Amino acid sequence: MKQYLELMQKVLDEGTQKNDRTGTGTLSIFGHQMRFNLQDGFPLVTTKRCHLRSIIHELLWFLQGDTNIAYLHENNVTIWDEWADENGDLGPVYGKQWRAWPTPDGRHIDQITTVLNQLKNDPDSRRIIVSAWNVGELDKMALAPCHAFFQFYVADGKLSCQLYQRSCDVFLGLPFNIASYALLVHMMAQQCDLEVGDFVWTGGDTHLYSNHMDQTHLQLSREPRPLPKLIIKRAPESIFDYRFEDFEIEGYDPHPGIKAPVAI
Amino acid sequence: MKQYLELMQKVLDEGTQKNDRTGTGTLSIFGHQMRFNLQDGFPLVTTKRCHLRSIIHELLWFLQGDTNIAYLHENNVTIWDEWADENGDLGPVYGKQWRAWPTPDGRHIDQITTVLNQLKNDPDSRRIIVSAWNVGELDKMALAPCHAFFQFYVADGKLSCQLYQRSCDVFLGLPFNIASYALLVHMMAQQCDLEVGDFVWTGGDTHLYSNHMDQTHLQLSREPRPLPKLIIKRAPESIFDYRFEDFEIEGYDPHPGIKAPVAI
Ligand SMILES: C#CCN(Cc1ccc2[nH]c(N)nc(=O)c2c1)c1ccc(C(=O)N[C@@H](CCC(=O)O)C(=O)O)cc1
Ligand SMILES: C#CCN(Cc1ccc2[nH]c(N)nc(=O)c2c1)c1ccc(C(=O)N[C@@H](CCC(=O)O)C(=O)O)cc1
Ligand SMILES: *c1cc(=O)[nH]c(=O)n1[C@H]1C[C@H](O)[C@@H](COP(=O)(O)O)O1
Ligand SMILES: *c1cc(=O)[nH]c(=O)n1[C@H]1C[C@H](O)[C@@H](COP(=O)(O)O)O1
Repeated sequence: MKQYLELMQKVLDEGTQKNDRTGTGTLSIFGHQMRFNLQDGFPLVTTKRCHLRSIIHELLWFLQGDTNIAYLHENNVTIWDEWADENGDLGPVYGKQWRAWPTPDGRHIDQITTVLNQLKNDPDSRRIIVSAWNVGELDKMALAPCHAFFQFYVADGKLSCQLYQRSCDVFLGLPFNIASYALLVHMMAQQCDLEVGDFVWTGGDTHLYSNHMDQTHLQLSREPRPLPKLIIKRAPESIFDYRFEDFEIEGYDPHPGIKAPVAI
Repeated sequence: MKQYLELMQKVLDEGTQKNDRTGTGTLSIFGHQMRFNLQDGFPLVTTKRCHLRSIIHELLWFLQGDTNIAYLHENNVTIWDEWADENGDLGPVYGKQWRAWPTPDGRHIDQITTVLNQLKNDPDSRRIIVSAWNVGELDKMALAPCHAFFQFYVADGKLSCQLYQRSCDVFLGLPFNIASYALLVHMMAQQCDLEVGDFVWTGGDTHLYSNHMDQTHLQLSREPRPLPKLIIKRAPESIFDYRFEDFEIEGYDPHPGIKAPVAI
């Protein structure tokens, strides 16, 4: 896509060589913002072939409050294996924080149904937020949240969402992170009888790993194809009731897929 | 200031009419980003005289880990008066969360000490964050954090910071928060012997209150002047020890005044 490709060029043009914990080394920039009107089409990259199967399963799983990868395995999704323990646990990552953020006085807050009650009763608050950034449990998480915090907005009967990504693997992670939040926005908008608006991505440390420059120049030598279209074949009684098969992607004709190694 | 004036017009040009919680009405935009190179001058707005004693005390107030307006009144800062209770309390707002995030198991996490430690021992970290968005104690706050989450980044011996602002009063709050965060950056740079970098500002609900229309018009018609220079008279033995008297600004000759009411 237009936006992602210009971001990729920005990191190359303006990036600085930094060392990272994985020991790989990146080219990185700090702070970037991009916007996608979900009315133009579903933001799934076309310059490389993506797999919706795994984006959809990881999203169903977070909505479930699940943080053990077995579900992921039942479905042939291995994106998280590298970080699970012997039991398949990741610790209290995304799904846990989303659905049961632990308070100091022994409560758990379900952030997802709270955002849904606001959308329904005061679509105008300035506090329609879900955070995965639980400071108190960061130490128990297999990896700290990359997509850390997000806020919903309703203006002309359209639902928008701005995500704050503290850490971004531009090559492997981003295409996946954008496809995922876009699916979410469609999910919520369908629950609320609203139209989809814009998806705003905002980044912290936005980088390209060292072992990814070749794949980066190869991708960049390509012209984006028209954006795919998302179709939902049902309106479930709740956002927690969606099924993998309720979704169809129409008109996706991507350029060939490009392989790159994930960093540690 | 230029980026600052430019956002004021964007709001007038594209803002959506919203019914506010305060019941005041607003012109709003969702998702905005601006960047200030700290090497170019201290970002205090010049299109209106800004009063720095209150910017200074509020921040020293936050780093002390205080939620009582007592300290502030002793320094004549009246800013948080309409929100505190009868004991002068705000609940577990900013200062509290920076300094003593309460885990679910009794303990406290000192996010400013964790940050200083990181800047010193692991400057390449993609996790140098301070979050005031403790979902677990929102209920207990006089008002939910506006300036909600921030991240530090070290690149060529320079120190950058990105703030995520979920709600912004463009006329009244914006200039304040901008100076506040430009100020911490210099304090951390000094205490870490780093160069100042960029201060990146990202907001969510970015708005103009209906009763700030005259003040805005007035403002938009004045010419930005050159940015002051920030001077730190002494080098405290810790970020916990700065003081009103430690900071001097030179080169500031702002335009006269503008008085506007605050939204309750
Ligand atoms: C983000 C995210 C969710 N997740 C989690 C996840 C966990 C840790 C991370 N660590 C690093 N260094 N980069 C990440 O993007 C990353 C992503 C993913 C994990 C792996 C792949 C990956 O290997 N994928 C594809 C290639 C296609 C692509 O790069 O989309 C593959 O099938 O090889 C994608 C997403
Ligand atoms: C953000 C923030 C911190 N705070 C907190 C704060 C809390 C609630 C809010 N409520 C609303 N509706 N808008 C805000 O900007 C706002 C700001 C501030 C509060 C008041 C002023 C203010 O009235 N300023 C005047 C004169 C103040 C003076 O005498 O110095 C001015 O034009 O500066 C500034 C900052
Ligand atoms: C995290 C997972 C995901 O959702 N998206 C991301 O891009 N990643 C990336 C960013 C970075 O390369 C890494 C995490 O490492 P760190 O916590 O920043 O050290 O995975
Ligand atoms: C919050 C305080 C701050 O430091 N910055 C500000 O800009 N404000 C503002 C924004 C908004 O108008 C109001 C808070 O209201 P809400 O919680 O967003 O409804 O004060």
